[PDB]
Amino acid sequence: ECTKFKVSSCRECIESGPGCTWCQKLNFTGPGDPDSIRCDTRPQLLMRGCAADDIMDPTSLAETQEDHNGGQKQLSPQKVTLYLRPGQAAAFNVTFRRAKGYPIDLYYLMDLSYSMLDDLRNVKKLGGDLLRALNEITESGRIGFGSFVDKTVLPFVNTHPDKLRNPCPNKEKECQPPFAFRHVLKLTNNSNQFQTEVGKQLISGNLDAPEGGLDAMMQVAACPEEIGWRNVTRLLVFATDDGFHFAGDGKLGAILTPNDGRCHLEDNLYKRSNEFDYPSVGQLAHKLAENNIQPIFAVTSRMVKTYEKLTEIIPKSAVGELSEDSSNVVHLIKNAYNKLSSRVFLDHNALPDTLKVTYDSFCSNGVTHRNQPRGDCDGVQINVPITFQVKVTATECIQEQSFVIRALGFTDIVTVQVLPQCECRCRDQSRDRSLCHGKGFLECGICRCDTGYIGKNCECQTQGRSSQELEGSCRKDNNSIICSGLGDCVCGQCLCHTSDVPGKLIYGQYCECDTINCERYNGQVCGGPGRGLCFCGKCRCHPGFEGSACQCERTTEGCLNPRRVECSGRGRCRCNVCECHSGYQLPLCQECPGCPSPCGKYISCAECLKFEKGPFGKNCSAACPGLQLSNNPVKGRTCKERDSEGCWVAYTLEQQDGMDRYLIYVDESRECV
Amino acid sequence: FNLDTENAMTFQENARGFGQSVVQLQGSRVVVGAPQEIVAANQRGSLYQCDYSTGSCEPIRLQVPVEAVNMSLGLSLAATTSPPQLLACGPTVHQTCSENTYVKGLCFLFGSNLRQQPQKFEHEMSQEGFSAAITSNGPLLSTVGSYDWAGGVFLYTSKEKSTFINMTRVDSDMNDAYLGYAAAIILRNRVQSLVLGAPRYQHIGLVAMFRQNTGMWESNANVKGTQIGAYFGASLCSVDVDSNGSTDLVLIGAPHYYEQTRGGQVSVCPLPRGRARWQCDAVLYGEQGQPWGRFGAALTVLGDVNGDKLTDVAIGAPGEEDNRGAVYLFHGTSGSGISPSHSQRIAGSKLSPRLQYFGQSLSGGQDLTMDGLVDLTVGAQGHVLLLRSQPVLRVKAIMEFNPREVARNVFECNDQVVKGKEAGEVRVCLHVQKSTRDRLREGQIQSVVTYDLALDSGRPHSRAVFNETKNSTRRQTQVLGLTQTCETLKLQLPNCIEDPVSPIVLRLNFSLVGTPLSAFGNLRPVLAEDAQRLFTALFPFEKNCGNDNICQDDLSITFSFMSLDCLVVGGPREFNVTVTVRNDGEDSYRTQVTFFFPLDLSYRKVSTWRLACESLKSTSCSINHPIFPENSEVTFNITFDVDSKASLGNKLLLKANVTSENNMPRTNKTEFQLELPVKYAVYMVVTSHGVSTKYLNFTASENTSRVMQHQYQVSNLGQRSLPISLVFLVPVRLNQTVIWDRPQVTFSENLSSTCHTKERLPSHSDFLAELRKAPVVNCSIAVCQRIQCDIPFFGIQEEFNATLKGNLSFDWYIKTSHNHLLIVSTAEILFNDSVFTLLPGQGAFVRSQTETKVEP
Amino acid sequence: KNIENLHGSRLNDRIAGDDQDNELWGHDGNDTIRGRGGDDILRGGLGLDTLYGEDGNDIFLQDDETVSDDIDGGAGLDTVDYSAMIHPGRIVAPHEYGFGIEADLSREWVRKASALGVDYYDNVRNVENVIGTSMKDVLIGDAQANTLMGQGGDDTVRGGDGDDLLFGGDGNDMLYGDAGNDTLYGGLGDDT
Ligand SMILES: *[C@@H]1O[C@H](CO)[C@@H](O[C@@H]2O[C@H](CO)[C@@H](O)[C@H](O)[C@H]2NC(C)=O)[C@H](O)[C@H]1NC(C)=O
Ligand SMILES: *[C@@H]1O[C@H](CO)[C@@H](O)[C@H](O)[C@H]1NC(C)=O
Ligand SMILES: *[C@@H]1O[C@H](CO)[C@@H](O)[C@H](O)[C@H]1NC(C)=O
Ligand SMILES: *[C@@H]1O[C@H](CO)[C@@H](O)[C@H](O)[C@H]1NC(C)=O
Ligand SMILES: *[C@@H]1O[C@H](CO)[C@@H](O)[C@H](O)[C@H]1NC(C)=O
Ligand SMILES: *[C@@H]1O[C@H](CO)[C@@H](O)[C@H](O)[C@H]1NC(C)=O
Ligand SMILES: *[C@@H]1O[C@H](CO)[C@@H](O)[C@H](O)[C@H]1NC(C)=O
Ligand SMILES: *[C@@H]1O[C@H](CO)[C@@H](O)[C@H](O)[C@H]1NC(C)=O
Ligand SMILES: *[C@@H]1O[C@H](CO)[C@@H](O)[C@H](O)[C@H]1NC(C)=O
Ligand SMILES: *[C@@H]1O[C@H](CO)[C@@H](O)[C@H](O)[C@H]1NC(C)=O
Ligand SMILES: *[C@@H]1O[C@H](CO)[C@@H](O)[C@H](O)[C@H]1NC(C)=O
Ligand SMILES: *[C@@H]1O[C@H](CO)[C@@H](O)[C@H](O)[C@H]1NC(C)=O
Ligand SMILES: [Ca+2]
Ligand SMILES: [Ca+2]
Ligand SMILES: [Ca+2]
Ligand SMILES: [Ca+2]
Ligand SMILES: [Ca+2]
Ligand SMILES: [Ca+2]
Ligand SMILES: [Ca+2]
Ligand SMILES: [Ca+2]
Ligand SMILES: [Ca+2]
Ligand SMILES: [Ca+2]
Ligand SMILES: [Ca+2]
Ligand SMILES: [Ca+2]
Ligand SMILES: [Ca+2]
Ligand SMILES: [Ca+2]
Ligand SMILES: [Ca+2]
Ligand SMILES: [Ca+2]
Ligand SMILES: [Ca+2]
Ligand SMILES: [Ca+2]
Ligand SMILES: [Ca+2]
Repeated sequence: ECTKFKVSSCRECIESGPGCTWCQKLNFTGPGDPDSIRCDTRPQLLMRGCAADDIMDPTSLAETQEDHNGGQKQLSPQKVTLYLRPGQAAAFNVTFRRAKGYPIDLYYLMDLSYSMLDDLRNVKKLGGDLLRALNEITESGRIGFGSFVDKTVLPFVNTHPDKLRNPCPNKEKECQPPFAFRHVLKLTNNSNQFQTEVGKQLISGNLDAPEGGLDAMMQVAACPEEIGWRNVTRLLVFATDDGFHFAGDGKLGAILTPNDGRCHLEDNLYKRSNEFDYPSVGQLAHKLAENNIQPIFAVTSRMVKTYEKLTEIIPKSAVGELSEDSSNVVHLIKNAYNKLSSRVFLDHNALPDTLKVTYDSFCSNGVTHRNQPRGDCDGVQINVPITFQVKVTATECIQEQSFVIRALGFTDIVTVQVLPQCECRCRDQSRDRSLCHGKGFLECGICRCDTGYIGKNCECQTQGRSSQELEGSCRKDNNSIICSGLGDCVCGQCLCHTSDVPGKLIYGQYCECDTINCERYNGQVCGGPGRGLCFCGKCRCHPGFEGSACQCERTTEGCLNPRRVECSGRGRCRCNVCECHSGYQLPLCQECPGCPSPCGKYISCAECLKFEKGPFGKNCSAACPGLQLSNNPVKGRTCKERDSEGCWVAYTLEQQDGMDRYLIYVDESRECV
Repeated sequence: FNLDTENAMTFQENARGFGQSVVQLQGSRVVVGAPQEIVAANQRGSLYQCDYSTGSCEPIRLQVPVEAVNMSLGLSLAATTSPPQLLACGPTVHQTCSENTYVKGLCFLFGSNLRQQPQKFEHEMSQEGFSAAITSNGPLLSTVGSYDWAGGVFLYTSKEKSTFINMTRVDSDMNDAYLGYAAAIILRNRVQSLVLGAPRYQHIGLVAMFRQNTGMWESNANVKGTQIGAYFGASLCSVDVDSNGSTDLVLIGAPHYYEQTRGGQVSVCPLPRGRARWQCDAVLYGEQGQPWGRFGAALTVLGDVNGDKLTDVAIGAPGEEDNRGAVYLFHGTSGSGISPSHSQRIAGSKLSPRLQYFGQSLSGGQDLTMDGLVDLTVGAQGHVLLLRSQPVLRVKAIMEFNPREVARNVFECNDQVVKGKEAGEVRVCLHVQKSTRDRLREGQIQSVVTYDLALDSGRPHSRAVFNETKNSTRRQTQVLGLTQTCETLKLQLPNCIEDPVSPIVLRLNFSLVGTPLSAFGNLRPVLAEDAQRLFTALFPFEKNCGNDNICQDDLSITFSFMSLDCLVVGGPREFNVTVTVRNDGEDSYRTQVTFFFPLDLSYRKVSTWRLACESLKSTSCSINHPIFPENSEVTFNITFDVDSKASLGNKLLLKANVTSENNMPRTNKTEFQLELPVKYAVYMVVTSHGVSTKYLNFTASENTSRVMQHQYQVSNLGQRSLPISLVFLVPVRLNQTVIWDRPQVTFSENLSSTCHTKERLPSHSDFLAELRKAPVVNCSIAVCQRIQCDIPFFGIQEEFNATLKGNLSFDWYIKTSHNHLLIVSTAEILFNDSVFTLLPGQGAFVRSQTETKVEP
Repeated sequence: KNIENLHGSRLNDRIAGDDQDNELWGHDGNDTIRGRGGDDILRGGLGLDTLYGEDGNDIFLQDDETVSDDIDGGAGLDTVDYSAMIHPGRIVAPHEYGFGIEADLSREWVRKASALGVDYYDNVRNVENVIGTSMKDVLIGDAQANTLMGQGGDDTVRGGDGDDLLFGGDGNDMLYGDAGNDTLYGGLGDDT
């Protein structure tokens, strides 16, 4: 409701909370009532005679604009403007429609360590196949090539001149000196050029196990015109079989210059690679995100878990299982492209702390996410409109700003511009000045006095002393003192004092209320600022908390097991904690630990359940309260008891939820006399 | 907040790599390494010795062996404060062979004088000395390249004796971990132990702990990182917050942690207790909007800087503001922890535009200015800076009035008197004191202090005005030493006060500026960042409650724990105290009730005219301000919250007394205290267990015996540990025939226990009829041995089995109508009921019985 | 019952006495010791210790360490003894300035150890007498009556205000009586 403290204007009233409204109708406030009685909640004001057409109630609203001349739009709407009131969320829908046939530019990086010899043999006979696979998805496609080994300095590479001449372990055949990054083939749609350029490559070697492919990726992403990128889908296949160096490894080689993230290509070679450190993963992710390049990690079996962690840092990336001879690569690109395209993320650029933004997802598979920090759901299908709900909440009366909501991996953007709604559309151009004694104007139903004149109707002058007659309205009752001793009576209304003690905000009609006199949780009034606020004896909390001191969360309580039942039916949830009855233990009232063995009696049901014995005592119905049977063995109290006839019957008695409700499994083999 | 930034001396040198490594030495000089500077042909690396007295520095002469080509001397440094020692290492020695080239390392140890220095797949690419420390036994050199870059460390006990410390190779998971990239020494009970960091372990990181168990070093704990590529373990720091001689926590930096708005992360890790696991508790962060700032690249101990006897640390962020760099300062807190927010941030851009990578190297814990205050050395690219701590000051102020209260004739309405000629006086005294201890002489520290005086602050019109200014405000500035000064000034009232119920209030608040010290390089003292800056005193009016007497009130306080006998800790979380206050005398002004309770009670609410209450601890409640009238009485309940892990003994006391502004002598009515018993909630269960014998049968024609065991399981499921007693009732004879001979009790947990056996007689003589009703052979119709076993310590959340074993015979069997007899044995747990109690409805599980059926 | 002395554990302890004379030893760890009534001998041992003497004439024995201690003797004439800092064995605390201990009862601290760049202090309140070490020391009194003993070495002693009793001991010592009616003993060696 409307926790208002001190309010004296329509804007001041609305700024005190999202539920406060302002009844403007004249002849509403009695002579003995103050102007703060207007700032109440809507139903209360409508109850006391105010109408629906004379309350102000500024309300946050959103209106969208779309480009009619723009065809084949993939993310709509384009521009949205908001009129935000603090404490009230504006919401609008953003629709994503997957388009068809977007060309592919695939760049290939391969390690040339000595273990990659067979892969090099297979890959250099593969350009036409990969181009054909690209064309089976879109009408136009181009392919490229690259290479990397490691930095040419110890301890990463042996710097002995003989070993720099031939770093391969075997001296028999051809092997090229180590290098950091070489750009081999420009992005082209010709297969013969791919065959000829790659066919000239020779294998290399180094000393360490990890390889410096992050330098190669940063150089690929930082030199757009040399690579040949066009404004289409950009892919980057990373084919390795080991780990990767990252920032900090260069100190072993006495290299402590951080990577600048700028192009350092001369004669298609990454010279100056021995004076810069490896990039950090954050730098690589930021560069790839800003250039819309989507990595595809084609790694061996033992490295899949290692490279899978990168996907939490780098969205729009995929990990594939690469064979030891690299024969399953093209199928890997197909699957990686399917996985990349099937998932959609919705995110916004950086915005200040005064604005909160939340996303809700609805899509084809039926999975719906609510109150998420970013939008995400899989199964995005072609020509299926998938909608996201964006909720924007302002915490203060903000100024004009703008932030962009974007679909990650695409150039299309949604621009959002925000306005405040901290203004009241009051009627003042035709108000009667006579009601203000001519010394003011009726704004929103209240009068504002000119210079010198004071009072609710401007009936007093500040230079004159307050009359003793008006002092009678400044006390609550015959025993209450004027303004409760914490204020001054001037022109018939109390004017409260201030206090040097922090948090001492004196308010109220008679200055009776105070801000620090409420229920205290852990020495803090209302559990501290993070749970609720004090309003002169009553504590009202922020959403998500309840109770006399806001110590109890409202929902999403811990009283529920994964099967979504409160305390397994063995207690009552009271302030996020189950109050178990009988001898059942916290937190979910599951186990009965000191509990007498129940297997003594439940043989009476077990005899008839799986041995076809009929009614003795009674039929096994309206008896056996809450006992059911399980076909498969159920983990629980293993038992063995004497049959009612003489044999040995052993059953395992699992416990389900409820009161005296179990699940039984009776064995069929019996030891008999 | 007390690190100097305007008078920082900068060392500049054109050698390459200058400022990469920095270390303080012997309280007067700082050593700086230049790893990449080319001294001569096939030589790389140089050392410099920079002095604060002169402000310049020259290289330290050192004869490099011819085999140490391109050794990169100065990449790592270490020092010892007492005795003075210096260790310098070059980890990049290019040993060139016929077919290969290897990267080994050398280290040089220096004594007090810098003139003579001793030289210190599998161990080939060792890079020994990459990070190094000095133990009391000798140098400690790490090898990041040992065993396929798994790591390790070499600990030298002599010039030619060393031991290798590393992990255990159960698998290849530790390959390429770079263990020994960072190193530290922990102290406890004057014995040293090692901490080693591996920032590349599984690409996530790892930090290790090593202890010498029976003369051999072994790893006893380790922690791990979370985010890939963050370098968890790339920098280590041991902190002793209380400075008692035992290390409390270890700071671990992850300079390459990635968030959308922050870069860098430092983790606080308290040391494990015994064999407990090592865990992280808090994480420190840099400022917002500084990605790739490399927060946590270098961090060192600064010692106590603010003078609160708690150790403080500094952390470096070389990558901030586009590689300009920054240095953060964190204060230590009680509880072996680090405060989560920084106290100062020094930015390189605010010092000089030429600074780059400011904060890449740090060193602190000594004084180099000879004024007794610790100093911090920060290394940058081509520069080394010296930041100096400053004296910390506090101010205490006191106000007195004379007379203490306004006289009646001053403010009474009168027509034959001169208006505005009232009088008064207020005395104001200020005292400036110093907190930090240092070597500067007395009388050098002077400060300029200005302050405000506000009469009736918070009131539109003040009742009293100063005589000299004729308004409610006054400004004055003056210079203070470390000595109290006093000043007095008259108070005047222009008109009568028609609301004498409110005292006149005086407010004071100040600002302090410290004058520089010319003898110690223009150092300026500063005010404490938490110093109180506002003070208030009250000036009450005289009372005339009746016939111009002194206002004589009579106050009485009583309270009672109504309908409550014992305070059960662990049961109900709150309890009431109904307290009543009476005023038999005339009007009471500013009535105040103060409570006193132990440390495990917290004030929750007050329910009942008006009652405002605020906080062995204490709380103060207000009784109907301003006035509590004549023949008045108030009754109210004060709620308390009792901690579930409270320790109040068996007897808790509450104390309360009443007070008022009239300030009259204390009386027995004014004071009251009452005492309440305490009990502790305990929950523990005893149950029969399945392996206990369920069935036995016999043939009367045969005389074979059998073994019987009744196994009980005892658990302390409660949150308390208490001494307990177990009693087993065992049927032994029936109509003078032995049933269960010489029964014995044995415990599975081999916990301490003592047992004593006693016999009790049956209550029913006619055993035949009793068997005829029910076929139970128990203590009602048989002789029972009562085995009582006493356990002095029954631990929390721990359990054991208690088997009761003995052999049987079947010569006591009665041929009743039923074809069976039951042998029942009961085990029930006792405790001192005067201290411990069971919760309602939970007492049914402290007893159990076990039955064994016998048929022919 | 009927026990006068107590020796603590190697861990943190809280030791309290009675109205009789007690000798309380804390050993290793951080200990809080209260002597209460009578004349007591308090030795905290290693670690950061807080020591109280309350009423009576108490004695505090300090050890060879750099860890600071807080000492409050309360009412009565109280003394602190620093003789165990220098011993024939090996000394852990540094004295690189060669000044033993430095005492200033007016400023309520004792510089128990001192490296070139690090100074270690003790907080001392309501203690009227100090006993030095075998090395040279600096002893400074306060406005009350103090008994200052230098023992061996070339010491300097300043009594401050009041009627003091200053002892020099063996070695060449500098004794200053300052204001009041003082009693000066030089001892062996050439003194002024
Ligand atoms: C830790 O150091 C020990 C030696 O102190 C290493 O043990 C050697 O390991 C190699 C590799 O398998 C074996 O060939 C040697 O026979 C081992 N020697 C001994 C004496 O055990 C051990 O590998 C190191 N652990 C790690 C993780 O590097
Ligand atoms: C390949 O690219 C060239 C360059 O423009 C173009 O002329 C040709 O049509 C392209 N071929 C295919 C099949 O797209
Ligand atoms: C592609 O987009 C970039 C965006 O900066 C633009 O400059 C360029 O003109 C576009 N077209 C081509 C062919 O690069
Ligand atoms: C040592 O460094 C110099 C620097 O130019 C270089 O020329 C020389 O080859 C290096 N020595 C070895 C053995 O690599
Ligand atoms: C005292 O506080 C006021 C504001 O509350 C401030 O304007 C004034 O400067 C302060 N006094 C001094 C001496 O700074
Ligand atoms: C009070 O008088 C002094 C001195 O005349 C003056 O500096 C100050 O501004 C005055 N204050 C007000 C509020 O007028
Ligand atoms: C006892 O305290 C509770 C607070 O939990 C309060 O609600 C109740 O009114 C009190 N009862 C009495 C008799 O004071
Ligand atoms: C109330 O009791 C406390 C107990 O510590 C005492 O300090 C205080 O002076 C007492 N006040 C009155 C008015 O009796
Ligand atoms: C005793 O019990 C065993 C167990 O089955 C059985 O084989 C035996 O026949 C029984 N003896 C008598 C005398 O009933
Ligand atoms: C108990 O009886 C069993 C079987 O009759 C026998 O094996 C065992 O030795 C006996 N033990 C004792 C202590 O009599
Ligand atoms: C013993 O057995 C009898 C017969 O069933 C039963 O009534 C009684 O409760 C049992 N316990 C005791 C202590 O007598
Ligand atoms: C008691 O015996 C059972 C036998 O099944 C065993 O599982 C359990 O661990 C024992 N209790 C304890 C505390 O070891
Ligand atoms: Ca391969
Ligand atoms: Ca410690
Ligand atoms: Ca501190
Ligand atoms: Ca200094
Ligand atoms: Ca005795
Ligand atoms: Ca101890
Ligand atoms: Ca004593
Ligand atoms: Ca001690
Ligand atoms: Ca001590
Ligand atoms: Ca004593
Ligand atoms: Ca004493
Ligand atoms: Ca004393
Ligand atoms: Ca001496
Ligand atoms: Ca003296
Ligand atoms: Ca002497
Ligand atoms: Ca004297
Ligand atoms: Ca004298
Ligand atoms: Ca002498
Ligand atoms: Ca002499």
